[PDB]
Amino acid sequence: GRPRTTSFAE
Amino acid sequence: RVTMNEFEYLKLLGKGTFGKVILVKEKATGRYYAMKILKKEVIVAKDEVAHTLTENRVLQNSRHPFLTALKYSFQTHDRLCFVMEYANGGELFFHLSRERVFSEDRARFYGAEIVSALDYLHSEKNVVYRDLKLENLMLDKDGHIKITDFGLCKEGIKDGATMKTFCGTPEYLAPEVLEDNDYGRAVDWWGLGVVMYEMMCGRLPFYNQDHEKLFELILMEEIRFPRTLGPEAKSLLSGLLKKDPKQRLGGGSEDAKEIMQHRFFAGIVWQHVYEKKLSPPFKPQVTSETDTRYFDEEFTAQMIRPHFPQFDYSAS
Ligand SMILES: Cc1c[nH]c2ncnc(N3CC[C@@H](N)C3)c12
Ligand SMILES: [Mn+2]
Repeated sequence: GRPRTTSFAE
Repeated sequence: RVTMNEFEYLKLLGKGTFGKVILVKEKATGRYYAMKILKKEVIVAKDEVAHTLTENRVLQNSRHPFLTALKYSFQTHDRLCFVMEYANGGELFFHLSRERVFSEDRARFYGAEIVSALDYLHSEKNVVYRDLKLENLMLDKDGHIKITDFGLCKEGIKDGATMKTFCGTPEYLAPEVLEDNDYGRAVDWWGLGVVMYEMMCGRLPFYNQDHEKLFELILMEEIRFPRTLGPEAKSLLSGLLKKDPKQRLGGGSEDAKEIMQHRFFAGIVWQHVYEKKLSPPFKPQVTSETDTRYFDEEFTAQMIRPHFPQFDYSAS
């Protein structure tokens, strides 16, 4: 019950 | 000796914006695999070149039972493909979404294997993984952890050596990364805390949809502890999620060894953990080599530029 998250890098 | 033509494409399994992951068959052997397919120009364009090499070298130089093994990498005019072990039990994210929380024993078991794998990456490959989260944690047919997606690793990190890149997943970033400080492999113990927290608590330790409200919770607030949490688990979560990395469990020179000896893990035999002699507490119920029941229907119900020098690879 938490939305799917997203990997990133600055 | 491998191309796009050596495989059958069966189901969609995942889809990020950089690529897709599809369940494949190898014509020549009969075996099923998971193939990550990146469009070369999307990778150049959205700047993912460095990341893609990091995944490729980290997959090739790793041999550990809780890490996704690579069988081939090969390229086309337009694609980069990794052909890897297929994790048939799907993401942890999937299971924890249905069950809400895991028991302490089940979370203990996964945490054991995770710690075993990260110890190895730290001590043997000199790599910090950086992006531990429920989505990057899958099970195989027997119910054993597999870690997938390796593009955010730092290579060549040895002992307490420090590093700078702002990266990972917003919900999982460690204070010292938010603080804009140099950081070390203890970030992976933070990430292990957040995952153990979600398994046993049923939510993230710090939540807000807005990143800057979430980053403020991370740097500013003590964690909350449901009253269902036993004292050993309370203590582990308290130590993995100390905000100062020097004070964090696994943050010293002993690294994973400080975690393995915590009373939360009493009477787990670490050697048996590695050798896979512990009984998985959930055995995936798959009817066949191609049963995608633990993958979200959103994907499975979907219908089917430079040269990278020495990208190509092959295990036997
Ligand atoms: C990336 C990957 C390697 N092996 C896999 N086996 C099953 N599924 C995978 N993916 C499903 C969606 C992502 N979580 C990655 C993979
Ligand atoms: Mn988010």
